[PDB]
Amino acid sequence: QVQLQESGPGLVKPSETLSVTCSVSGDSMNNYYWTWIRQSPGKGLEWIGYISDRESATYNPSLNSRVVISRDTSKNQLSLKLNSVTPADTAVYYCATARRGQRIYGVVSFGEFFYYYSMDVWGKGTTVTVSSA
Amino acid sequence: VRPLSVALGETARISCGRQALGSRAVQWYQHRPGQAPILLIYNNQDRPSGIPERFSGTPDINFGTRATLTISGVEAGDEADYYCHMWDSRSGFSWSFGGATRLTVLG
Ligand SMILES: *[C]1O[C]([C][O])[C](O[C]2O[C]([C][O])[C](O[C]3O[C]([C]O[C]4O[C]([C][O])[C]([O])[C](O5[C]6O[C]([C][O])[C]([O])[C]([O])[C@]65[O])[C]4[O])[C]([O])[C](O[C]4O[C]([C][O])[C]([O])[C](O[C]5O[C]([C][O])[C]([O])[C]([O])[C]5[O])[C]4[O])[C]3[O])[C]([O])[C]2[N]C([C])=O)[C]([O])[C]1[N]C([C])=O
Ligand SMILES: *[C@@H]1O[C@H](CO)[C@@H](O[C@H]2O[C@H](CO)[C@@H](O)[C@H](O)[C@H]2NC(C)=O)[C@H](O)[C@H]1NC(C)=O
Repeated sequence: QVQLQESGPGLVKPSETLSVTCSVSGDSMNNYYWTWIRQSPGKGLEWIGYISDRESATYNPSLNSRVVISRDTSKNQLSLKLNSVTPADTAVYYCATARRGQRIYGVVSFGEFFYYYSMDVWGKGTTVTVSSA
Repeated sequence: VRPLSVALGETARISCGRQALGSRAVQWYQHRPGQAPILLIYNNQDRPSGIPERFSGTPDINFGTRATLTISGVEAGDEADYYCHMWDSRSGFSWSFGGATRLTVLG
């Protein structure tokens, strides 16, 4: 069993840094991927990025790469920081874990396969608001 | 967001709009308003976690068939949004979750 908790300020002035922390208890960072996902009212879900033990911060190309995700094993948690926030970015954030699989359809020595990811465990997520007042 | 209505006791069938070109591996996500999404089917052939044996998907055999999720014996609690995450071989990495559908209950 794995337990995941989240934390965030909630009230940030526009055009600053928005940092949200996600901690894990019960298991270590042995073979557990991590990912973040935001959801804004009026629109569907939006996958923003994922990270693992490879320090390969791959981001969504439709996001301008204005967010950085880090994970420190000493405190046993990760955190994402989005710079230059926009007041129209009010959305609920979720920290989840990812499981990677491979689908094979031909000869493996030629490279006829492709990887995919599936999120099995989710979280409650934080609802943050940004405004000038 | 396309709406679709289902009556009690009937069998519901939900299909996502995106059509695959080659080998497919879809994921069906159920998201209730206010709660975290629940994974139902991950490899388009089997349910990921233990759930009531009511949700079934179509396997990937004899390419040319669509992707549909069927729910037999629907109750009032089956009121949530359904996401069809599509993964094929001739499109690369898929970032968008696709257009979700809105299931409504009669009664
Ligand atoms: C030459 O030579 C070569 C070499 O030898 C060959 O190649 C071959 O080829 C083939 C063709 O295609 C191929 O295939 C493929 O395969 C695969 C594999 O897989 C996998 O994974 C899984 C998971 O884990 C497992 O389970 C399996 O396993 C199996 O089975 C087998 C038998 O078959 C056995 O042996 C083993 O042990 C086991 O048990 C594996 O591992 C597969 O998968 C595929 O399949 C496909 O497609 C089809 C259509 O056609 C379909 O139907 C199927 O399905 C389905 O189901 C599945 C199950 O899993 C799932 O997943 C999915 O999603 C669906 O649902 C599939 O998809 C195929 O079969 C191979 O790979 C190869 N090999 C190598 C090494 O590379 C060739 O062919 C030759 N040529 C001539 C002869 O001409
Ligand atoms: C190669 O592609 C063709 C094109 O679809 C496949 O064939 C056809 O067979 C189907 C099965 O009865 C029919 O529903 C299609 O109408 C028919 N295509 C046409 C243009 O009439 C064929 O099965 C494929 N080959 C393999 C090995 O799957």
